[PDB]
Amino acid sequence: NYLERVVAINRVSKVVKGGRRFSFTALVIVGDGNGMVGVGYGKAKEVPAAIAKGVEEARKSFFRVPLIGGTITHPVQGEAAAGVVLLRPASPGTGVIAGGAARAVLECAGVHDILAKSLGSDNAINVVHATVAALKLLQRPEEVAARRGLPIEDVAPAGM
RNA sequence: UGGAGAGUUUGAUCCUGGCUCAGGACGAACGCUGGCGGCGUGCUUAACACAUGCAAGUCGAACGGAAAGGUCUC
Ligand SMILES: [Mg+2]
Ligand SMILES: [Mg+2]
Ligand SMILES: [Mg+2]
Ligand SMILES: [Mg+2]
Ligand SMILES: [Mg+2]
Ligand SMILES: [Mg+2]
Repeated sequence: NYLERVVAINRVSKVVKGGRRFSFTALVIVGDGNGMVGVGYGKAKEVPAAIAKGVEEARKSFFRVPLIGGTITHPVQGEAAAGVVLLRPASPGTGVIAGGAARAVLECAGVHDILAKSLGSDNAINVVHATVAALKLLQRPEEVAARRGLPIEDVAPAGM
């Protein structure tokens, strides 16, 4: 009962003595669609083994995302090795606006209102890494309240 | 109250970095097709040259006079 989507599929080549060797790497994003998201690179000779390894790695690397009612709390600006993607909270009426990789990761996480744009490299893996990094630097208002004190210096009009 | 990406350098990879695309818009033209109504718009080029008709007249309660109208008048 998980939601999975593949982001990029490509074939690699390595030169051997007698000829050519091929292999398949397929990044797969897995989640339950509410708050859980997983990232798996994966690599094998065949595409089924590759996406199976990607799914397994995503299950292993599942990580928690902070939500405030279907949207993120405050705008964030992550950066991968080369990917640069920023995320901003949006009105509940607005859907999810993002590219391929970013939208796949966000929809596996379970975000319904988000504004995402890519400003760095256009590589799918780096875009995914930048998006998940931004999700990591995303924090919780309750956590920052624990950090400072007096959990009143925050705005949560939606609440719930 | 509002931010999408895709293709393309390599034996395969990551960057940098060009080129192309997906969208909208117009006092528009072309190709094909073509029922109607509401509302708008229509020489963007030669401030090039123009046949022709109409686009600034009015007052007799300012004035001298009577061409015409009906007119009493010979
Ligand atoms: Mg770029
Ligand atoms: Mg490019
Ligand atoms: Mg080489
Ligand atoms: Mg070369
Ligand atoms: Mg770079
Ligand atoms: Mg006069």
